[PDB]
Amino acid sequence: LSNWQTVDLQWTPDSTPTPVSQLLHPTRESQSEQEMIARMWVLCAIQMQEKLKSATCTKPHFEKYRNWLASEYERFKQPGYPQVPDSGDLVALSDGERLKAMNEMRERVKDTYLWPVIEGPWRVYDNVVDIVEGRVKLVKVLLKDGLLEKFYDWANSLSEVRPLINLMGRTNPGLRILEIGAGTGGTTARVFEGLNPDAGKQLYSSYVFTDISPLFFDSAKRRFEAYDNVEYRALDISKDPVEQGFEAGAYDVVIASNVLHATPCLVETLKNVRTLLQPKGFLFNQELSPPGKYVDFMVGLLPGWWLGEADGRAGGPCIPPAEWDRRLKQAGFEGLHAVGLDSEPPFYYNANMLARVA
Ligand SMILES: Nc1ncnc2c1ncn2[C@@H]1O[C@H](CSCC[C@H](N)C(=O)O)[C@@H](O)[C@H]1O
Repeated sequence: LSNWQTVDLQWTPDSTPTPVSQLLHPTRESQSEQEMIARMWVLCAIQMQEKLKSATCTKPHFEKYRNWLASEYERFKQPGYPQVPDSGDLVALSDGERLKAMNEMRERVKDTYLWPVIEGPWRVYDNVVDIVEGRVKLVKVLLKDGLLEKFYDWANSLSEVRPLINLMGRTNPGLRILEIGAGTGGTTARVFEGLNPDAGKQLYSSYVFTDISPLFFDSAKRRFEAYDNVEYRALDISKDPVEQGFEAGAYDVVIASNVLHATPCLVETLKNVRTLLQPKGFLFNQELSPPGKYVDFMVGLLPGWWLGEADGRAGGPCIPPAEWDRRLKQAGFEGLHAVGLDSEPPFYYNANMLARVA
């Protein structure tokens, strides 16, 4: 990552490169909670094996998940499973003792920020048959009691991105910002804090909150009721934004957290982001590329997790920064500009990437 260690916005003659470590960095050491998470989803995954095998996988991708999960379960019975070196002892527990351990982990994290990342995998285990047999949707399962929003709050909690946002806003106090696939608003919430440093100071002219799904807009209008000059408009970034009613080149910063990898073709997606940006504009792209399989476990029951092979992403939709750099160059960006991980490698979750229009 040594070529992407500084940020130089070049929006005013004032511009001096700033070390990325002051602008995008981890908020804390996170190995304990990451190993708590890994431990939990490994326990659920073990507990799912017999349930999955007797279940009727009603769609091809449910079969892919069952097959994938069976192969990962074989990895638990080998030494040195990443972040779970005692995975073998978890396989060695009785079914009843494993249920006891899973419920102890839920009880431990109740009323903490870690609640969604422990409860989430439990719910996947607890509903898997109803899900693969087409009686309940995964997303509905994860929506209950606000878990999805709190889950994305957890992921965002690992990255400190407010100094970068603050620098952009102090540099351009009329910042025109658009966020792709803002969803529950986990990243929107951090970004506004960087744009609102003090009462009576708003370092942006306009925040366009977008998602492909307008179903998010009511709750996000509640969540961000305190902020002025926010719009809420649908947008599919896999398709031309101008034809969808957006103005080409009318934005200084485009924000995207863990949405771009959900699109079928990253280069076309990045070209659509570039269409929105002014000639000196920036994409700030927060994107998973952890080495472990917690995200595979959590969202593998969705058909979209199995796209990627026609887009050079056979192993799954998430790619590390070197791959983003490649595809940014193919889309008219200067490759990556700066990158900061939400943890010291190799056990990080999100790469926080800034890319400039070429
Ligand atoms: N093609 C597309 N264009 C725009 N948004 C999309 C999209 N495909 C998926 N999305 C949206 O991207 C989001 C991915 S979930 C990622 C976390 C989210 N930013 C949050 O904080 O809630 C979802 O809300 C999804 O509806």
